[PDB]
Amino acid sequence: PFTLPILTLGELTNSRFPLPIDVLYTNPNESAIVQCQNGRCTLDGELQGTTQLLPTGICAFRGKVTQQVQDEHRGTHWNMTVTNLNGTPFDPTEDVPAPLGTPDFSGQIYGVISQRNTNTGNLPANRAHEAVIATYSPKFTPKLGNIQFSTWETQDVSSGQPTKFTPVGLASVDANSHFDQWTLPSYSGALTLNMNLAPSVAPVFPGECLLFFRSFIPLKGGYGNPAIDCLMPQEWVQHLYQESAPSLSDVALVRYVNPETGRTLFEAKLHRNGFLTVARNSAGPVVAPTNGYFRFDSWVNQFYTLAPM
Amino acid sequence: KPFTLPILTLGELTNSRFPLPIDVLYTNPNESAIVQCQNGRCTLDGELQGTTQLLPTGICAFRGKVTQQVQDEHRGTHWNMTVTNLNGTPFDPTEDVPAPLGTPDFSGQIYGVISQRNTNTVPGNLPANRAHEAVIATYSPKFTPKLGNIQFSTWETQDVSSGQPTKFTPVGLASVDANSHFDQWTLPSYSGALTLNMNLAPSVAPVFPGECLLFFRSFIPLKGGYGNPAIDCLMPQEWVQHLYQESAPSLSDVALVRYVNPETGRTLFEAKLHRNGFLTVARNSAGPVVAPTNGYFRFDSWVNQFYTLAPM
Ligand SMILES: C[C@H](CCC(=O)NCCS(=O)(=O)O)[C@H]1CC[C@H]2[C@@H]3[C@H](O)C[C@@H]4C[C@H](O)CC[C@]4(C)[C@H]3CC[C@]12C
Ligand SMILES: C[C@H](CCC(=O)NCCS(=O)(=O)O)[C@H]1CC[C@H]2[C@@H]3[C@H](O)C[C@@H]4C[C@H](O)CC[C@]4(C)[C@H]3CC[C@]12C
Repeated sequence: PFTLPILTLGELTNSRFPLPIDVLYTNPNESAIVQCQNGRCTLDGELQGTTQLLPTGICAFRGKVTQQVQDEHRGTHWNMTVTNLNGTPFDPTEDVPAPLGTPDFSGQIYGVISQRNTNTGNLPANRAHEAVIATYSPKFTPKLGNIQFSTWETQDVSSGQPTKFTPVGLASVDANSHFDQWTLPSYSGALTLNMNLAPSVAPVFPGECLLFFRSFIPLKGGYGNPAIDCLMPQEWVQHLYQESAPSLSDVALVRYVNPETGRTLFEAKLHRNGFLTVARNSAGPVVAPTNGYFRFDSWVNQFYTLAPM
Repeated sequence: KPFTLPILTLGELTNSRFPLPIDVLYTNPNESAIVQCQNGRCTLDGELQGTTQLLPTGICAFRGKVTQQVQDEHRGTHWNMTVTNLNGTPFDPTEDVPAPLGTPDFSGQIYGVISQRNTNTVPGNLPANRAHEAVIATYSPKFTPKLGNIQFSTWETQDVSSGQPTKFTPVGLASVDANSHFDQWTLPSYSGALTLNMNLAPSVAPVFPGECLLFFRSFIPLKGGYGNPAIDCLMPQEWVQHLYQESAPSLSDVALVRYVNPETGRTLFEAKLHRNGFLTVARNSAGPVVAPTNGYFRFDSWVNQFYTLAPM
């Protein structure tokens, strides 16, 4: 039978960046097409886009620095090949948009590049430094098997050594930072066409809007309070993958219940492609008690009318 | 409610004691230290223990507020931080826990990023932000998370703000040299040097001749220096999360599990999954387990403590 995990909002993590879920969120007057590639899983357990199971793999990279690269842009820049997260070489011919875990939004992603040398008191040398990956840059070509990152450090990155990127937040969200959580990177480089994408999601029913699991993302500096909205938390991805339960219809009716009072706070539609919609006519957070969680009710047809929240 | 494990390969598992993928299974029979880690602790019927919590983002993380810069005879720039619970609520030191859930459970110089987003906004009515590399020495007398405050240090000498919401994102270790005090089995003194740790998850050990603990091992990054340090957890975070969800009653003290190659259909070895949440194997060898990448543990039966494991 179909189930959802029993996890409160404070027990869920974002599927699009390594962050706890802070709040549920709606934005009906959203202009952009929602087509994120991480946190994408059908209700019958099929992963899509760049989605993989590891919380540690979201917006992470594994590979090897090849060389420093000279550029007209400020900073120190480095090219690294990218493998799959499990160390195997990335096959650019696989039907995926990019290596699984690749960031799915435009921005200056801030984190830590770390290296542990292959050569060896028979111990290998190590180094780690703050770094930024500009996913909108023409040098961001993960589908081709390589990317560029930049550092404040000017010299202390080694060529030919195993390299890991741990994401932490964003470098900036100012006017020149290109942050847009709904603009996909061009995974094959500048002016290229993405392929093998998880489909876009939209509410079709009148008065319905997408319901998001929202996390606020740290900044290296500057002003802003940026957020990342995912369609389903990573634990739901992991759960749906394990269960692979037959979808008895295209829409699951779920209720967001308060365990203290037993009362249903609101109901939503959980769609077969892995997203939620609610009947709500306003934008902003959902101010719900901390212990609330979604409970599966039943399968319904597409023409079911949600009670307004 | 029957007991189950998730079907996940090692490349689909993450460490429960530091935010890292599982790299290899691992034994160290000649281990002399007492094994009593506090993260990644869960009974087979789903009771979280120690400082264990469910969020992979909460492991070795902190939330709170920098109170002030402080002095220290050691070089660097030093900051005092109050710590709350990870969800932002104030930590209640009377709660029957060793420390705020997610607190690191080992001695070392934990390397990460401290980030801040100010409470006050600036009329486009947006708050200011900063982030810097930081190190938390869990062995320091100033590491008192059970008392609701800790100390971290930065290379950065100035750009850390007092009284503002502060987050610590762990990345790895600063050093594992001789003066770095790295020992994954030595607990922090959660309340300081004159106080006993309380509400601990119990120590684990094989109670059977020829058996040793089996760990899920992750290699942990280093800011610099030499070494190949690793963190061994008793069960991956996904097992903690699964056991908690299922809450299946334990029908004996030992669940027999087999590690299975789903391609060759073969059992590579068997292990005891103990009620307190750890594995043992009959292995005289130390070091990694060479097992195919598609393998995973399968629950086979409830047995007792006298079951003799097939040697691996
Ligand atoms: C190379 C990157 C932009 C590339 C680019 O093509 N920009 C223009 C966009 S477009 O091609 O016109 O689409 C820039 C964007 C943000 C930059 C970083 C951030 O500004 C933060 C850092 C600032 C320091 O002065 C230098 C290092 C530091 C870490 C920078 C390195 C270079 C980065 C990573
Ligand atoms: C204050 C910390 C040790 C506290 C301490 O009690 N040490 C002695 C051991 S005990 O008191 O006997 O337990 C030390 C340990 C490691 C140090 C850090 C690391 O060495 C890395 C950094 C090195 C830079 O030169 C300064 C900043 C930098 C980030 C250091 C700041 C101070 C730290 C964090």
